[PDB]
Amino acid sequence: QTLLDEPRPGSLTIGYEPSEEAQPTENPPRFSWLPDIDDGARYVLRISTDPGFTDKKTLVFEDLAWNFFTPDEALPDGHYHWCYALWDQKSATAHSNWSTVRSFEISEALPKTPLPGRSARHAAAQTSHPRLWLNSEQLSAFADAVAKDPNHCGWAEFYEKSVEPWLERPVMPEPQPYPNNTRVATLWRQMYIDCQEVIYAIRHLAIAGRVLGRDDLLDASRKWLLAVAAWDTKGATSRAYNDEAGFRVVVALAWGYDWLYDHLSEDERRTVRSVLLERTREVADHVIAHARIHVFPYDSHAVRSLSAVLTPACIALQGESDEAGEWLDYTVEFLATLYSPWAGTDGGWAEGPHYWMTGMAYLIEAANLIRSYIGYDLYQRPFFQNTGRFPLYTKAPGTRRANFGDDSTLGDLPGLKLGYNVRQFAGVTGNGHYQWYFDHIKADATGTEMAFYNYGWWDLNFDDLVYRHDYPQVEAVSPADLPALAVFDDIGWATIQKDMEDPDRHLQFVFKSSPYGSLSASHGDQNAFVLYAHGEDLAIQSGYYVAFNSQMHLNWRRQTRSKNAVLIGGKGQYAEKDKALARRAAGRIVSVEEQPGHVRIVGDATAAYQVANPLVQKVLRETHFVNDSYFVIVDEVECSEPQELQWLCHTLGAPQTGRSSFRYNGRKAGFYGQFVYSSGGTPQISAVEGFPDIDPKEFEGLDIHHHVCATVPAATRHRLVTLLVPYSLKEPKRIFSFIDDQGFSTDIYFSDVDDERFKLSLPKQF
Ligand SMILES: O=C(O)C1=C[C@H](O)[C@H](O)[C@H](O[C@H]2[C@H](O)[C@H](O)[C@H](O[C@H]3[C@H](O)[C@H](O)[C@H](O)O[C@H]3C(=O)O)O[C@H]2C(=O)O)O1
Repeated sequence: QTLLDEPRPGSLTIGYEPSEEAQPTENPPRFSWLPDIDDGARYVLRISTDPGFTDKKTLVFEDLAWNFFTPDEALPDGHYHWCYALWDQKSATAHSNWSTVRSFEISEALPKTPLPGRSARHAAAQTSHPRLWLNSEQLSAFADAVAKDPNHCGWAEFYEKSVEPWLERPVMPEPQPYPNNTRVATLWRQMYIDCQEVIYAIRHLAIAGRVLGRDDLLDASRKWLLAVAAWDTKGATSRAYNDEAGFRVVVALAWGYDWLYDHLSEDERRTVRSVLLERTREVADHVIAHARIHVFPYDSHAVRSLSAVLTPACIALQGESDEAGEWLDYTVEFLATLYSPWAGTDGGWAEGPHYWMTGMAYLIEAANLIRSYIGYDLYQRPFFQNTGRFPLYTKAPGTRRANFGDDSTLGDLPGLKLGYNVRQFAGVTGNGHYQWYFDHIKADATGTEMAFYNYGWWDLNFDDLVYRHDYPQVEAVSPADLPALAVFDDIGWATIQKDMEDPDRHLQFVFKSSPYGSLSASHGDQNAFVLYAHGEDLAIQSGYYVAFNSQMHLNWRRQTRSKNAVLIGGKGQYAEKDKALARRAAGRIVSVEEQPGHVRIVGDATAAYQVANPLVQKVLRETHFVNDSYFVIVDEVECSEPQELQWLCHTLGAPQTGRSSFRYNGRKAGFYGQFVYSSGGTPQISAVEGFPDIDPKEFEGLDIHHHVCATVPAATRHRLVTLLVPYSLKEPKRIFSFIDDQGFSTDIYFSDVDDERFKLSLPKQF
């Protein structure tokens, strides 16, 4: 009987769940632990209300292939205890000391979301092709329906634009390797787009052929499928060379193989399955064995490739490989148990909404396919119940620069897929605000389908068909009753929405101080804010996407100097490629407090600044939303030494600067900021043009943004207070302030022209 290794968790590993430190949000709980030393090992899990773990009251789960698990039945309410051990398969017995006992509590309030076991899952799975989206009877049923009404679920609209143009198009030549094997943005993007079109051709032609009973469309689909199965698996389009191209090729193969299964000949099936299996193997290895996301979960493309690649492929391949059976099980068990590391059940997505767009787009697909293949519904999990509200409060219709993180679209109106995603969650939740969002996004963004981040990723005519065939037709509800404030505690994101339905009065505000630091898609932007008020973008996310690994990306957008945030001694929060440091350079939402006409968020970004500057000791920002009109921002910095303080805000146009203020006027809206109190002395205020140090070529023929730079002279103690008053340009607003400093605390009294007052009571220590 061996000793069990119970390693101490790390910042970039999974944790031990559930515990007193992390109560379960689902019934039955999601169980994860860090693996034993013996990389080839199987586990046994004990659960009991009895702290002594007696037979009568212990549930036992044996032969657990993985170091994470979800039981197939919910638990009765009460106080629980659990522990795990090594399990010897042949001897059918535990063969190591049991783990530390951890405790958790079950209540009736917790969603009941069991995961059907492998036996169940395998037995409910169909064995005949097709399997993806529709099965054999569903196809026949649907085909009869199309014969009766050619516009069923919008079929002919799909046919007209997503099927027909493929008939007159030459089969996509196999993409070439990059000149010198040096990844170039242009060639990398084009290459994955090339492969995306191949998904479209194969998948749409095949579906059409079989829905319409048309041998000529299957032949067109086959011609594409075979040309592709013939591409070099170790060539350019490998996971290794360009995983974006790679992912896509697999998907196409999966669909062609699944829907042309009967149309292919003996060889053609074997030629295809052969090429499909090997390509899927590259991904499956990378995800399970290489990155090992059940240990190191913070891998963007790996996590994503679960739904985007593994799900369609493993379903295609079932019964034709025991590896695929294993891979599917991992994929389903992961999505049910550990998905997603970028989120908690609050619905927020740490990578930002834009990554939420892609991450969900694919999950939806996998969620759907899974539902359709084996009946299991991931949508019942709290996170998916709630996640629809994330783009609602962060990518609200009309907003261009009012959120955070890497954004391919930065500057455009919110992307179509955000709408389309939300509608899916509408369909699942019955929430009409979601259906409102879809409508308005879809409308504001028509004619946009052909942009690289849309065409290169999804076909909306297809996503539309899938939805309309599978889901109810939810009604829109005016977002007027939507609560102003939504806090996303699991990621450290606070948002405010006002009058979302009114383009003159619509306000979007988000403040972010995140325990994810500048890891993956996040930037060095803890204690940062963005402000879209009165129907315009005022305090913006600055710069352009340009390309991943551009200078604009790495030395501007990733950096604090591009945020609405402070600099300390001219230094910002760590935003380089080392992810341990990145995750260490974090902040958090200390507290949120709400009462009529006064919201207050407090963020601690102390760690974030410390990583690059050991002199920093305390970094607090308070943000006040006063009487649904204006903002008071409090910055409190303590160092071990005099350190200069720098306050930044970013705008599209040039800002005008006062002795202790600044003013920006956009096209229909403007705002001003006044530094009313600064314990470190009066700040010198500069307006900076452009993007210093950023290669002028990367934004050539684009509009240069501006930013203000309020600089307080060196001090070991900073207490800065900034009044922010946004306004409709038609109706400019002014707040008056008064300082009652003398005393234990420094008091500041604000009021408007109708003498409605606000009291800021600020202690002198923090
Ligand atoms: O560049 C695009 O055309 C693009 C379109 C999509 O809208 C999406 O925003 C896409 O984002 C991906 C990006 O191109 C890179 O692949 C990047 O990959 C990184 C990865 O996600 C992770 O952060 C880690 O640091 O590795 C990176 C890498 O060098 O590959 O992000 C992609 C993503 O996962 O969204 O950009």
